[PDB]
Amino acid sequence: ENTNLRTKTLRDGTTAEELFSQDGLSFNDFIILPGFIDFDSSKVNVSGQFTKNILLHLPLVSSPMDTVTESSMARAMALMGGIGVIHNNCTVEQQARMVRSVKLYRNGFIMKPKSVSPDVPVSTIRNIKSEKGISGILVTEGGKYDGKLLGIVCTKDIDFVKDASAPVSQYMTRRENMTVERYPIKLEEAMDVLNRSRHGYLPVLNDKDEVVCLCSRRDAVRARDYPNSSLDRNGHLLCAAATSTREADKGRVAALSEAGIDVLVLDSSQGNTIYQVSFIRWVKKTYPHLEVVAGNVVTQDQAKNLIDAGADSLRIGMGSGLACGRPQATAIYKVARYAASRGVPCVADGGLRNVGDVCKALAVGANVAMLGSMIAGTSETPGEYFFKDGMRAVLDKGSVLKLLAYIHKGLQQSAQDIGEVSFDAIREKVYEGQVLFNRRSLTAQSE
Amino acid sequence: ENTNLRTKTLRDGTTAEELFSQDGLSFNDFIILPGFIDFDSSKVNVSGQFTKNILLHLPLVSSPMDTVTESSMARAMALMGGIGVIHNNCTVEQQARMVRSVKLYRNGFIMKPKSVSPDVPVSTIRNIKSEKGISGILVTEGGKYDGKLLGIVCTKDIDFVKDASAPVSQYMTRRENMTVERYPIKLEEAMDVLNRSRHGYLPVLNDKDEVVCLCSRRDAVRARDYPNSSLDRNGHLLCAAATSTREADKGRVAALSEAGIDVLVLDSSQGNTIYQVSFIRWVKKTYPHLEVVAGNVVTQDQAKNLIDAGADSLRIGMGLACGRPQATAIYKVARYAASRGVPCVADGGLRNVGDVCKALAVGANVAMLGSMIAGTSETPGEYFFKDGMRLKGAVLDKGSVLKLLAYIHKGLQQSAQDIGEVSFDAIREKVYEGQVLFNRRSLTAQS
Amino acid sequence: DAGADSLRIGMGLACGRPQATAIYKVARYAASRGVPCVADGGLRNVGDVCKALAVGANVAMLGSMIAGTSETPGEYFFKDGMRLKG
Amino acid sequence: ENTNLRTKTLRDGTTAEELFSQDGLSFNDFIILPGFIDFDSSKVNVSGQFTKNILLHLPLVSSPMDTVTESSMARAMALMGGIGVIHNNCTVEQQARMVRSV
Amino acid sequence: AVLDKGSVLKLLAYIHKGLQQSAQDIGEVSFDAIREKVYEGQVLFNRRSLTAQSE
Ligand SMILES: Nc1ncnc2c1ncn2[C@@H]1O[C@H](COP(=O)(O)OP(=O)(O)OP(=O)(O)O)[C@@H](O)[C@H]1O
Ligand SMILES: Nc1ncnc2c1ncn2[C@@H]1O[C@H](COP(=O)(O)OP(=O)(O)OP(=O)(O)O)[C@@H](O)[C@H]1O
Ligand SMILES: Nc1nc2c(ncn2[C@@H]2O[C@H](COP(=O)(O)OP(=O)(O)O)[C@@H](O)[C@H]2O)c(=O)[nH]1
Ligand SMILES: Nc1nc2c(ncn2[C@@H]2O[C@H](COP(=O)(O)OP(=O)(O)O)[C@@H](O)[C@H]2O)c(=O)[nH]1
Repeated sequence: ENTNLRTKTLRDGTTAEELFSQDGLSFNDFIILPGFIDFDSSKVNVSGQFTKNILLHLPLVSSPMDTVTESSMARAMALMGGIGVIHNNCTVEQQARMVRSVKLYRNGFIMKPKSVSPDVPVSTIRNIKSEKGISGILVTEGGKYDGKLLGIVCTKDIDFVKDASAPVSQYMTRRENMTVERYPIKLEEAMDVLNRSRHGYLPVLNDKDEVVCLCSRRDAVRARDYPNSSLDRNGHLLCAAATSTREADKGRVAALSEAGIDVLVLDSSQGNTIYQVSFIRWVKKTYPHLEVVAGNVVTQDQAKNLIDAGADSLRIGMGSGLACGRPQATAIYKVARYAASRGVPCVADGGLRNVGDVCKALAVGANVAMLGSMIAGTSETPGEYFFKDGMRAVLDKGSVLKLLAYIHKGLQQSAQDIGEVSFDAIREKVYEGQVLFNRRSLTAQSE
Repeated sequence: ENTNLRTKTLRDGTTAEELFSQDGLSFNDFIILPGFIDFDSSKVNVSGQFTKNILLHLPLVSSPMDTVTESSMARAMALMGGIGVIHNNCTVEQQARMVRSVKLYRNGFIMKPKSVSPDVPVSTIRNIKSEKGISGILVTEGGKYDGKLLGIVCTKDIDFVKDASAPVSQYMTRRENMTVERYPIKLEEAMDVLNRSRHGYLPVLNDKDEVVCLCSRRDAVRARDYPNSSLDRNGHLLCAAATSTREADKGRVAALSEAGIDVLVLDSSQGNTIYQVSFIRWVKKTYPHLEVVAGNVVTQDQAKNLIDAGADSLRIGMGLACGRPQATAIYKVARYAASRGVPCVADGGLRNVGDVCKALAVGANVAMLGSMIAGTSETPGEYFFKDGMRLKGAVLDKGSVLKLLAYIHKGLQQSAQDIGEVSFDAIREKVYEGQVLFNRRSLTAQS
Repeated sequence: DAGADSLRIGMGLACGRPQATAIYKVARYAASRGVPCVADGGLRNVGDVCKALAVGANVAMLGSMIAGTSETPGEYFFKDGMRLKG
Repeated sequence: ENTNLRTKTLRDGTTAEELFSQDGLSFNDFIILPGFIDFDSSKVNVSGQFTKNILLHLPLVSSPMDTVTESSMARAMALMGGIGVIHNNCTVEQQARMVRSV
Repeated sequence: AVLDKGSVLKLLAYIHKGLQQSAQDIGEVSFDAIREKVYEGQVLFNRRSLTAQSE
């Protein structure tokens, strides 16, 4: 099961360079020829580079459209090993709030735990639960998360109360009878003593009995259930956001960075503009820690200009999902190849209708694929559910989590047939002529 | 009181008796005319009699088909105020097991609580919660539901355990440190102490510290979340099972009675048989506490024999060269049955809300949903992605039946409001009295 | 009886009535009490309008026959070789 | 926003000469690849030469068909920056009258 | 017979804005410029397979 049985010498097939050396191709114009299998598909590494410094376990990105990606969608994507791009069809404050909802969902130490005054009614606690999905409210002097811990409120503390106008001080669990930990605590010790606690929450108090931070058992369980979540150096879910390149958007970017985005995705049908070029340089000079994915491109000429400005990644697509544009398969292969030579990953955006098209798009050179329409009916989308004849406009596809798992197994099985245990491996063998294709006549496509 | 405004003296309309005096009709042949409104649609009682002694808050019954009603579906129906009929395309024991799932899911005093011996591994508890969905396992001498109480195992006692082979006694919470109660106590007081303790479970022990029964906080919340659940005299969800009427099926009926069915439903294409007459008589003689829904009938002649044999209820519907248009059959059979104090179940042909409304209006007390429920997640089957679609097998995915049932409830109320009566019981009576009036539609008057 | 000077006839769920019958019945009753009626809905061509007036309606209400005209609210656009309002 | 950012050196694309060097093409057989933008579309000069000595602000001409171009159509076209061709499915005097009307 | 398209004036304005937006994407501020750059190889095209046209 070694190199001798895997390396093609006969090379009966067509290389990508030959395949894309003529008229522009759709994904249905070609097919990938099988290779040599010595491994179960469960072992296939599907990972791709979203940007220079960000590797995604699942090479899947949710589109920045107001019908697809908001907080809930972005959370789901990061949980499964990919990432979401919060859309920019909202006010600056609204988009920043969505980013915080994603960033602050998972964390190890909760730095600004949600706190209330002892006088607030149970109704506001229940509202916090239904809207923000946060239990374990800390009751503190003044309501400021800054300390003076008086008690905590959990679901079993309010579920039986009939007068929602009652102060939480009546029903909360009071500090006198609470298990807490003092300031110099390491996270691993803190989580261990919490699990021993058999409680959901462990406040960390300073010597004045003030709240420095909070530990949540829900975060422990989330790690166990989603071991491949896309996380940053601080244990938060990764979150991208989209903006245009106009001058007014600079304020929007600043608020987005202050809210914790890890990647900035530029919004333009064609991104090869003096405006996008300036914007990238300004983002790089002002927010170096931020990574920029540059506007939509279809030609190496466009890709050169945006890469020169400092773009950490490129979004590929035009006329894919007007006499100006380019067929997606060709556009991906050409741009992704040029960008690879400059060490820049690429995102396939548009034309990805099924699992097979996503496989081809990665094999031909895209590091990660952007899902717009494949995700349209899932329950993490911003829309609302209604019954015309069946649902709960588009069709209800269920939970995006189950769909992402289905795509993941799809990619793994396609990689197994192609004969490589890695999509990094597939992309390299495609450039080398060891992964071969076959253009299909139109008749061959009908059958 | 607005009797002058609501009672029709002009009577511009067709009475149900005139409408059904000609060729057989389906629900699209006629429309219900508007009445008089002086109430919000929220205040409409849609309840109907499933059988002589069973009133359903929601007049909906899930069909006894292997693709519709098993334990989960029957739970969902009962919780929403309807009921479900476990299908009989299974073995006796499998059907009995499903009945038990429904009956013992919601209940006040848990009588044979799932207990364990101290030597059992953490693995089995995870299995208990996974396969059966129960998280209050009691640790007892000999692992017998009636043995000395030694501890409880709940979710947070197992969150963190890496060697699942470990004994459950290592991580349980010892009886030494549990808040419990002594045998002679009342359910009202037991739930009050349970709510005050902030725990999920409260065991009731005898004077030898042997377990007598168990109180679950989940049943308390299920009561709040589903205040209209179809309950029996002991706080369990109502459940119904189907059977055939041949001699072999007497063993099945004995099994279902022991498993706790509240309604026996006879399954037949045509129920006007010597075999069903004898079966009904036998069920009523040997199992007096069982109500019976008699086989599918389409005519009063058939209804007379099954009612005369002792049926508590009738299933209306048939459709070969033998059958009858569904709207006529419901009206005729229900009208005859009503004069003898027997409710009727509209079975089949109920594709939208309007049909359900019309079926209730024309005499049916309760409607049987087969296809409207076919895609919901509480039906048996597995989900798959065929072509950009989530399907169960096939049919399209309709989401949760709970949300659908609420939709139908709101629909029934709204159409009741137009008709001008605060009750479907009123609508049935006013139809028979000629105060609710219809219009036959010409064919060209379709839309 | 409450004081209406005129009535809108038309409805159409499981509740409503065929439009031609409703206009005739309601208009005939209303006429005996000296009240005119407005045929509302289901008037797609001239013949329907004619029939509705003939059967008792004094006046017809045009919804869809007027939908595209330039005096309606909305802006014009060119979708596919067509001028549309939305 | 100068020549360095606009001139293609990589030349990733197909020239018109290559594109039309084979079987005959309809307009749907090809697509124009994008370039480099440093200006609002409001500034785009769409003008074309109708003839050697006639430059049209709008490069649009109405067909000389009896169902398309008479006086009114020809007037509208010239107003918007283009031109109309009065059709010849009429008597000489009738067509001349239409021209005078324009 | 055909459908009423309204005033040719509004249609000519729509085409005018269409051409201006297509020229912007192509990257030239003039159609005289586009035609010359096409002859020079600085405006490039891409033939589309039949499948690529269906999508
Ligand atoms: N650090 C603590 N010390 C003492 N008691 C605590 C502590 N944290 C939580 N409690 C309380 O212990 C009891 C058990 O926890 P809890 O109600 O959270 O279970 P739960 O159903 O999972 O609710 P939640 O959604 O908040 O986790 C509650 O009354 C809670 O207020
Ligand atoms: N009667 C009791 N006395 C003492 N401890 C108890 C009692 N009942 C449960 N506990 C323990 O309280 C702790 C918290 O209970 P827990 O929240 O895990 O119950 P639960 O019903 O499974 O709620 P949930 O699943 O929503 O978190 C656990 O260690 C549990 O073993
Ligand atoms: N007490 C508590 N706080 C949490 C928990 N999880 C997250 N938080 C924090 O609680 C805050 C809730 O959001 P918030 O600041 O009120 O949103 P805003 O009002 O729109 O600015 C955030 O700072 C979260 O980080 C939890 O489980 N318990
Ligand atoms: N510990 C515990 N037992 C429950 C609960 N709800 C129901 N039960 C009981 O647990 C049992 C269900 O499992 P069981 O019938 O023993 O499975 P079987 O061995 O296949 O018959 C029944 O005795 C129920 O009454 C709960 O919440 N906690």
